[PDB]
Amino acid sequence: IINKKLDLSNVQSKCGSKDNIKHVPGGGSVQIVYKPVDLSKVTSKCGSLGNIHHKPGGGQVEVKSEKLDFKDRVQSKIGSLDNITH
Amino acid sequence: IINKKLDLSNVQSKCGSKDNIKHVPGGGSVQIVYKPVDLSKVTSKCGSLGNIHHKPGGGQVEVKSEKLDFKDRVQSKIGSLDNITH
Amino acid sequence: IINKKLDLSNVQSKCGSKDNIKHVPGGGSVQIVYKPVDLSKVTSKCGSLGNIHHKPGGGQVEVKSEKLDFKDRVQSKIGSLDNITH
Repeated sequence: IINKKLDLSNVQSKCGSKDNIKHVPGGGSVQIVYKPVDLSKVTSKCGSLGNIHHKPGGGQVEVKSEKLDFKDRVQSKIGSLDNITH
Repeated sequence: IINKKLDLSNVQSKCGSKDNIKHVPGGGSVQIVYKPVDLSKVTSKCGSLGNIHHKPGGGQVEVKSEKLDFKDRVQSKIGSLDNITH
Repeated sequence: IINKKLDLSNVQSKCGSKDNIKHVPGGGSVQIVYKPVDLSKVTSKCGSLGNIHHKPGGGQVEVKSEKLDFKDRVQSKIGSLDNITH
């Protein structure tokens, strides 16, 4: 037996997975979970008088509330969330 | 037996999966989960007086509320969410 | 048996996973979890009078509240969240 390898790889495995995300407001509330999973391989080669511009966009999340009024009671009653049992 | 490999690969496996995402507001509420799974391989080669511009767009999420009024009670009563049992 | 390898790899495994994220406000509240999982390999080679600009965008999260009024009681009553039992 001869076993020979060159492992020049890039791996993401089970990344960013099985997140349990809950937002349970009375009111007037923001939850942002920003969770991209990105694998980038970039091999720019630039000779002579060339130019390479490598400027791929990122994620933008904008939430704007200009006016927001609650004129009576904001009320949450929670007995539980998300039960598990075995 | 001779086993020979060159592994020059890029892999994402089980990434960004099985997320449990819940939004249960009374009112006037934003949940953003920004979760792209992106694999990019880019091999720009630029000789002489060439130009390469590599500017693919990113994700944009915009939420705008200009005016929002609740003139009476905003009320959530939750006994549970999302039960599991074995 | 001959076993020979070159391991020149990049690995992320089980990273950023199984987060349990809860936001349970009465009102007027922001939760941001900024949790990208990023693997970047960059091999820029620049000869002669070339230029390489490598400027990929990052994540931007902006939350703006310009005006926000609660004119009566903001009230949360929680018996529990997220029970587990064995």
